[PDB]
This record gives sequence, structure tokens and C-alpha cells, in this order.
Amino acid sequence: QVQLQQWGAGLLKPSETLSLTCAVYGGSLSGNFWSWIRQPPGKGLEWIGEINHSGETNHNPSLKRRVTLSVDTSKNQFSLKLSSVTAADTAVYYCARGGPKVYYEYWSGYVNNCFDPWGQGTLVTVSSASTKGPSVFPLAPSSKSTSGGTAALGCLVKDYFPEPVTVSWNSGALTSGVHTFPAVLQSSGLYSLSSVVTVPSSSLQTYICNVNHKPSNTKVDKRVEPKSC
Amino acid sequence: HEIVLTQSPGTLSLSPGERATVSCRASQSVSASNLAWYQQKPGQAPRLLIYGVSSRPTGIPDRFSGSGSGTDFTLTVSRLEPEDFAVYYCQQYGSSPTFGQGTKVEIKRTVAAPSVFIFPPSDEQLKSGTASVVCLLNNFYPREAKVQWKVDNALQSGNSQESVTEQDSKDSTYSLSSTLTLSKADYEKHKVYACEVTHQGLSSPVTKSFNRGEC
Repeated sequence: QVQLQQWGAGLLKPSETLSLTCAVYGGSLSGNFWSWIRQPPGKGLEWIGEINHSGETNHNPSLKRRVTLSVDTSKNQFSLKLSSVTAADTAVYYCARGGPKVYYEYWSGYVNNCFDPWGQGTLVTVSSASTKGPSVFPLAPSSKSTSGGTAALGCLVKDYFPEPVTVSWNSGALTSGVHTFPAVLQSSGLYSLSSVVTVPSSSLQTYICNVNHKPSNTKVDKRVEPKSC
Repeated sequence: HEIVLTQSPGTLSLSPGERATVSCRASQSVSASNLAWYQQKPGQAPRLLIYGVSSRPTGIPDRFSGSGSGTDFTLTVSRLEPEDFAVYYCQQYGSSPTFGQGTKVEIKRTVAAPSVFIFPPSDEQLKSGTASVVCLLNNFYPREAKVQWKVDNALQSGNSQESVTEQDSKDSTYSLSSTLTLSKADYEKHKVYACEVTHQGLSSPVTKSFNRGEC
């Protein structure tokens, strides 16, 4: 079974050069093309490029003069460079085995340029921000955040970088009714998410959100008490 | 010339055990049978589901089939298993490899209106000079829910970001969170902050508002 192992820098500043590497195990680079494909968060797939064991490269014409593909046959690896990186390049980058080389009677070359197997995928984020700890603000329950015997509260994990952060409720004891939303990349380059929880009205009961950010090693235990409205 | 692939529909809402049909049209003819279908589950890499239009890789169950030619191709799931609800892409390799936008197969359930809550910014955040007003749309179906922000009945534009959860495993509903970010000064300059929600489960858009100072 041919296995693919991805690695490379997951953090870049704007205009820098993305560099990713993909090692092939259980098989050789010979006899197939090897492609890099990418997928922005919440969006579709986009074929970046392909390179074979001989060094021949092809790339998406929409990317113009950015793709630089390389092959290390001695290591059975292939690498992708994407210079002049921008915010539109923040994506999960997969490497996969492209089409094999077939030998027929009158023609020989590469066919069936589909992708199998796939790599695990490396998330490359483009941002001018550095490591920064989050600020946890209480989304407090009130008359505006209640519907009958059902109220809602939570926490806002604002301005942190990079991904990710973990949010628990009452040190993991509160799991039902919890919705931890995917983070959004703010215009400031910092991430931000919201973790809400639905509870009964009669309980309004201690609620504490535990936010953990490993890249900054910042842990915040914020108690959410009801406000007024 | 690149071959643009368009899949149909965008989202396919079916029940477990039903038949799923995903169409894939191309702007140009795909030579021979140079088309493949991939399946992707959330948080996972795309898996080769079908190669060569109709051929099936080793391990892929019999319920997945592929047909078509020229510019029209079709992926078919005869009996939708629970593990089949995911995104499906089509890719041509007659010329430069291009993908379709993708088709999401999700659980079909009854229309559920969102429970709309609103959260003012905390005093601790106002001390920092930024006001975040959060609007929560809890447990709704289908996923399509429009959130608009109105500051003193003035429609906002550009200062709002929303995030949606994956389809819940128990009730198959979605939840949405919309953050409206203003400066502390712009927050103190205004009074009424309202979140307007338009959803298929609502006979009219519901507005959850609060007046600054009283909240």
C-alpha cells in the first residue's frame, strides 16, 4: 500500500513563499504523476500542479507563474512552492498520486490522471499576525436571550492567533446543548469564535467556559452570570 | 482551454436509504471516459470514489455507480447509508484537472425555525474599545438562514461575520452565530441593535433587538 506523508510550514506572512513536501512510502515515484491539490476552508478543491519522476511539471493555468514543483527521487519525495502568497492561499493542501504511465503498442505515456491515494493534508494559513492569546468575553443570558423555559449563554473567544482553541463547559461536565462554532478569520488577521450553550430558565446554576490556547498556553476560566435587559 | 465543471444540485437533502443522484456537467466534452468522483467527509481528505466514469476502486461498495459521457456525467448512490452523507466532487482529466464545486448530501428532516437570541457586548470588552454584538440562531433546518444587522434601523454591511455548525447528529439541525463588530464610539453613538433572521421556518423575518444602556 502506497502511503503519502505531508509536511511543511503551516504559517506564512503575506507575499512570502509557500513550501510543502510530500514523501511517498510503500512505492516509488516512478510510474505515476504526483499532484498537489488545495481546498480553502469551507470551499471546493482546486488542482495546483503535478510532477513526475523525470521532472516534467504541469500546473493550473489560473495560478500563472507561481507554482514551482520539484522531485527528490533519492528520497522518493516531491515538493511544491507557491511564491507571492496571499490571503486567498490559506487552505488545506493535499498531495496525491496522479495518473500512471502505461505502455501500449503504438503509444506510451501517462493516462488516468485521477488522485489516489491522498495525503493527510497540511493547513497553511496566510496572515501577518503573530502568536497572540485570546480574550474571553461573557455572552450573558438575559431577557433577550431566553425563549420560554429555554435560555442561551456562552463565551466569545476574541482576537487570537493561530488556530486552534479548545472550549469546554464546567470542565467537560456540560456537554448537552453546547454549540462551539468554527472560528472566523477577522479583518485584523486574528481568529475569533463563539461557544454557546442552551440551558433551562429555572437553572439561572454556575456556568464556566474553559478556553485553552496552546500556541500561547493561555487558559481562561470565565464565569458567565446573567446580565440585565 | 480549461474545462469548467458544474455539479447539481448544490445541496442534496435526502433520507437514509434513498437514492442519491449527483449530476456533473462540463463546458467542453470530456475525452473518452476521463472523469472521476471523490467523496469527502468533514475533517478528512477526499477519497477516490470512482475512476474512469464508471470504474470502481477496490473497497468502494457496490452502492456507488457512475455513468455518463461527453459533457453530462452522474454519480449514483443506490441506497444511502449513514456514512454516505458528505461532499462529492467530480473531476475531469481529459485536459488540465479541474473539479466541480461540490455537492453536499445531508440528512433530510422537518423544517425547523431557528431560536434567535442576542448578546450585547460585555463591559470588559467595551473597556478595550471594541463592541461585539452576537446573534445566535439555534437548531434550525434547512441550513439557509439569512442574518441581517440593523443599528438604529440602519442596515449594516461589511461589519458582520457568521459561522455555522455541522449538521447535528441527533436532531439534524444547524446553528449559526453572527458577530457584528463596531468600535466603542460607534457603539455609544447608537441605541437600538437588532438582529433580523429570515428562515424558511418563519412566516416572517424575526427581529431580536436590544437598547444600549438598558442591556
